[PDB]
Amino acid sequence: CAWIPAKPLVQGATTAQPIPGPVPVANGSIFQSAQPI
Amino acid sequence: ERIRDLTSVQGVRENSLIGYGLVVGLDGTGDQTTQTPFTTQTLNNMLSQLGITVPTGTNMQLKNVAAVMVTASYPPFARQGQTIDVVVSSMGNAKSLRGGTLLMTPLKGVDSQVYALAQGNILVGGVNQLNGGRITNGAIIERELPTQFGAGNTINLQLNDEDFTMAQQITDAINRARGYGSATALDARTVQVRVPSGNSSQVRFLADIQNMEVNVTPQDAKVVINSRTGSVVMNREVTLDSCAVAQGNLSVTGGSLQSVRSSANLNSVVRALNALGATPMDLMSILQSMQSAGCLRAKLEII
Amino acid sequence: ERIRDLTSVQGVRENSLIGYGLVVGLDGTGDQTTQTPFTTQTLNNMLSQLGITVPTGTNMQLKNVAAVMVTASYPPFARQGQTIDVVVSSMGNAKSLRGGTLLMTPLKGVDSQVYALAQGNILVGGVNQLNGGRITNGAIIERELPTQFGAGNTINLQLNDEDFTMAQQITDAINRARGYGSATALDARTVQVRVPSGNSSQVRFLADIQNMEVNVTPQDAKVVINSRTGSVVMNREVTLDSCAVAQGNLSVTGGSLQSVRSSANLNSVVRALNALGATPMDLMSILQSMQSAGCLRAKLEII
Amino acid sequence: ERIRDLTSVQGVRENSLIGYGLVVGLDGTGDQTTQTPFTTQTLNNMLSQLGITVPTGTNMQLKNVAAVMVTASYPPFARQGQTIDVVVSSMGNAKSLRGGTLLMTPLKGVDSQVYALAQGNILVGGVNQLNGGRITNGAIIERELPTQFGAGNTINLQLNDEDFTMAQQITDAINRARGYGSATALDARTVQVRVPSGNSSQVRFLADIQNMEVNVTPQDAKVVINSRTGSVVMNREVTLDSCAVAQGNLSVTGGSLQSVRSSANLNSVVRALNALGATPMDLMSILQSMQSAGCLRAKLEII
Amino acid sequence: PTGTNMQLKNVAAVMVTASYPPFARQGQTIDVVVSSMGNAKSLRGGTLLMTPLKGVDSQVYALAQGNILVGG
Amino acid sequence: VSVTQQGQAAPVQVGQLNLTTFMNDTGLESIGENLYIETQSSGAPNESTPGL
Repeated sequence: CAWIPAKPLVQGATTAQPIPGPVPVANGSIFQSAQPI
Repeated sequence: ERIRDLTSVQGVRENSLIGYGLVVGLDGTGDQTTQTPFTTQTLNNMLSQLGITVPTGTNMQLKNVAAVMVTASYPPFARQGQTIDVVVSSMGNAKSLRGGTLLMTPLKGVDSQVYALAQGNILVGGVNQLNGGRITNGAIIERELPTQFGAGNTINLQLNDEDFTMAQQITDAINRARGYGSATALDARTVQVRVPSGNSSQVRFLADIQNMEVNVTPQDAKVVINSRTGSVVMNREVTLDSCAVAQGNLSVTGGSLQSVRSSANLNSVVRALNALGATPMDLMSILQSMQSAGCLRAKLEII
Repeated sequence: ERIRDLTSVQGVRENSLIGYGLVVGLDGTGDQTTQTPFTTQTLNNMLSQLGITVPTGTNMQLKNVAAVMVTASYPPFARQGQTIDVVVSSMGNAKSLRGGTLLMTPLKGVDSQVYALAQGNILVGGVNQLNGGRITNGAIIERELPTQFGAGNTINLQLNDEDFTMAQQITDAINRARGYGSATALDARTVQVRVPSGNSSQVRFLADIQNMEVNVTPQDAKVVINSRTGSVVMNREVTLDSCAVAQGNLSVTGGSLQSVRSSANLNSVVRALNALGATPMDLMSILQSMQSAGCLRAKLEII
Repeated sequence: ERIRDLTSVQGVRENSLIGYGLVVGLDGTGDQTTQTPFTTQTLNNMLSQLGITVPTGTNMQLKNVAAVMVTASYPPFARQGQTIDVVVSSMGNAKSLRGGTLLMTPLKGVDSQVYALAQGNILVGGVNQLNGGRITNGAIIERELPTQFGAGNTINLQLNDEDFTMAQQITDAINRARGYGSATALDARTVQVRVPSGNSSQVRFLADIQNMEVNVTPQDAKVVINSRTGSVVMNREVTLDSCAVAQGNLSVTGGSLQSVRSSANLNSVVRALNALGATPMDLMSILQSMQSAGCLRAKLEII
Repeated sequence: PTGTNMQLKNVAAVMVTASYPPFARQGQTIDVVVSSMGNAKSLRGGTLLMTPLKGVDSQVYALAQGNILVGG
Repeated sequence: VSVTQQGQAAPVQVGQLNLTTFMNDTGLESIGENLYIETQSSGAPNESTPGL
């Protein structure tokens, strides 16, 4: 009964890896913005 | 020596650096440290870094230490070892920073990276501001920014003020001085200049371009009004149209309606407006009403 | 003797050293030690190091001891045994350091390593700051920094102020003095110089370069305004454009609108602005309004 | 007699010694010993060493004893039996050390080893500091430091101030006086000198080198500002550029904007700045603003 | 720490307004207006810290930092 | 000064309240709110454990 395989309520991965940031542009500014949405 | 005063070079820009620090050596005019817990917290952090561990439960009431924020400008083409000026501003309930000293302060950029280290003695005027000071050569540059200068054959001169006429004048001056297709105009603010490939050649080209003389064409008529400081400034292009003006406690030097003549140059405008006998605060309302009516042939900007 | 005043040599830079110490010998003007537990804690640490163990539960109320922070500058090419000046600043609720003595203080770098040891007598002016002092030759250098000077055939002169014209002038002067390809320009701030391999040869080259004379080309027009100290400074490149100015309680010496003539040099600008009869605090607002309008042909920087 | 005033010899350096002691013979101006338990603890230690055991539970309220810290300098090539001066500074709540006597005090080094023993009578000025004093020949040297002097054929002269020109001048003077390859320059601060192997020969070489005369080349322009003491010092290399200066309550001797002429030497700079009629505290702000603008062609250092 | 009483006197929360010019390019400088927001008494000798200037689309178009000039 | 803590079966010692004794008690200068400052006629405050 308790050994029957079941699908959990929250399926899939429960964590996400951070994506490394974009390469900064060689313009002489410290402020670098990611691709805006 | 006018092009260097009218434009800026693309990629040659300044950045802003910020940081937190402690200022010591005050004559009992520092933080109260009872309403500013971060002062004592960061002093304990510094002492722990230096090897002294003050027990967590202890009352520390200082008088010669103030928590301050340090601001600096990262110059173009900054190199490590170079020194820059910094501004030191108190953050909470401090009374003065007259003879203080700024301890080791890392100056972070927008990307939260250390670009300079600040440490020095504050100079405070002493009617004068007591909670703000400046340290000349107070910060040493520690990081360098990559740049694209010297790469490619195109560099953009960016005008401080947008003007198609001024852009065309700068383009024509560069073409008159350094060949046919040396400079082209992209918009009212940007002039594209062709330069030889390399670093030294582009420096030579920019050195010749920067000190060039360009005759400034007449700008747009503009009247700047500052109500917070109570000032009015009119440039040389302001003209007037004939119309009648009335305002409280102002009369002909007689009737309350005073004629204002049609004026072509700035001297005529000044004479016509001084004939009104108006205080500058009254002149602000008069000018706004005349702009609404249409006598003032200028752009009225309130700053 | 101008190149040494306009540039700095790459790798020849100064570092900052910080440390903690105790100042003794005060005339009852030291820490209260009830609001500054670290003073008594570090005094007990010093006594324990010297062989005296004060019991943990004991009330110590001192009057001749102050906890201080010591700041110093690590010079270029510093060698052990050399002496440097230090600044001593009180940290909490101390009243004066007039006749104090600084005990053995290790001066740490950014990497938290001891580079100098500080000990000496403080000199305090005595309107004068009482919680800050200076000790000449107060710290002896203990560690030396490795450097790359003498290696390679390239050394960079870094200009204090970025300028393509000044960089080109320095490059041309070096090329005019010491051969064709002796110096090249990399950007508005850096000039690369070719030197022979070795240590003595590079010292000779730098000795010849440093005292060279370079005629300074005209910089950018700039008006520096310090509102905290109430000062205005205008360089020789500032010009004016004709326009009308009005401000509170200022009038023609008559009407509130005063004409300002077109000015080419600095003497004309000074005469035109003095004709306004403006206090420097009023002159600050006037200058900002004129920069907004466009009469002021200069870069207005508030410091 | 200039080389000895411009450089220091490698290995010929001074160290710092510290120690703890008791000062007796005061006229009721010693420690209260109720807020300073270490005074009574160390007095009991001394009595126990001398053969007197005071019971642990006993109230000792002294008035003629003060706990003091003793500082001294270990000279180069110090030998046991030699005497040095010491500084004696009170540590807690003592009132005066006017006629006190310092008991046997071991002076420890950084390595916590005894290098001298201090005992003598304090001289206190008596506006004068009362809690600090000096004892001439107050400490006898007990330990000697090994050194490498006399070994090898190389000795380094270390300049007090870094300068490529001064290093080259010293090298050229030594080469002009004592053969072709007698001295070489390693960096802006160090000059390497070849000496014969041995002790007496190197002493002779250093004796000839030390009193040599070297013409000092002009240094970097520098303006030193001390806000804590209210002083300004300008060296002979400071020049000025023409520009306008305005500051509160300062006017033409007229308008608030005063012209400052281009100045080449120091006398011209002094005349131009005295024409402003500025108090030194006002002169500090004026100089900082002019450095920001660019008129001041000097390095502004706040100490 | 979250539970702590902070009573400051030298800090004021301000709103910064600016104009984005035609054909504006990165690296160019513009003037800003700084206005207090609540129960502050004066901003005579203050300094504006790093302030991102957003547009209508809530995107950063400029960064503001400098010394304020107040008539007085 | 001892304080009892819950669970702990032994009081914890916090501190000793020390009494100050003067050799001339009448010469103290009354500040007002039930406080006395030492005076040249009542100098040398002796801090002692109470009872000794």
